[PDB]
Amino acid sequence: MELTPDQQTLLHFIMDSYNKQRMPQEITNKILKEAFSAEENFLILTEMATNHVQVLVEFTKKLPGFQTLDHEDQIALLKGSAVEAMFLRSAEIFNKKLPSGHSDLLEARIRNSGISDEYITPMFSFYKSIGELKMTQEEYALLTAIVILSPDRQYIKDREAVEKLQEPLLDVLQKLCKIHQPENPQHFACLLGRLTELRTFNHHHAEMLMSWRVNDHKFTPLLCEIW
Amino acid sequence: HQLLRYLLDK
Ligand SMILES: CC(=O)Nc1cccc(N(C(=O)c2ccc(Cl)cc2)[C@H](C(=O)NC2CCCCC2)C2CCCCC2)c1
Repeated sequence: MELTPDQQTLLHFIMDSYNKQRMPQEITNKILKEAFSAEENFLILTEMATNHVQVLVEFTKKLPGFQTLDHEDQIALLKGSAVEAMFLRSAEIFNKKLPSGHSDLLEARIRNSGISDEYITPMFSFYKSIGELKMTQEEYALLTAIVILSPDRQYIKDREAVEKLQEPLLDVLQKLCKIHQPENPQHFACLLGRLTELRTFNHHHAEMLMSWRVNDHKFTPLLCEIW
Repeated sequence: HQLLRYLLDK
């Protein structure tokens, strides 16, 4: 069995925009050079958060049919998925894109940025669970697209339009699971398990931001005003 | 919404 020419086309358009994504060198150099203070470590994570927002929007814009949606629903989808997409991209950066030494330094910085263990521990737990799945680039790109095109996010006026965009991505991901892992019929179910685990980070994240409202060091108006 | 609107409409 194989993907139909239309499914190959759809996957190609998703792979192309996903492969364009790159963590800039200036952020990488900072992980290596900057002071190990809570303020400097937090400033590095602020740079990573702002980079993710820019990368997420450029990726989403190139998703087949995204620009055909009503403008307000495009905003609602980006707002509702930004946090879940951050954890997915972060998992990939930590487990595949960053060299062993650089990731160990990034983890050191995260664990010393002034953020409570309550908001650090589930994050590293998720990275380990994702890494266990030995996910391909195709699976990372499709999951990211499925998370963004979730028709159940708040403040979407035309959910059916979004359903029509997400359903063919789920068919493609299941077909890729049946093609590349035929001896493991539960591989698709393992990928859906990551979707449900990602949703729990929204309440953890919102709780984390709400607690910074009486803090002068951690309060970042650019990201806080939206999320 | 201003930042997202700008990045989306660029
Ligand atoms: C539970 C949780 O979110 N933990 C937890 C721990 C450490 C850093 C973070 N953050 C990261 O960006 C981040 C950075 C690097 C990695 Cl490898 C993982 C995550 C914060 C964040 O949530 N950014 C969101 C991005 C998408 C739009 C809504 C804001 C960020 C907020 C602004 C000030 C600095 C920190 C988050």
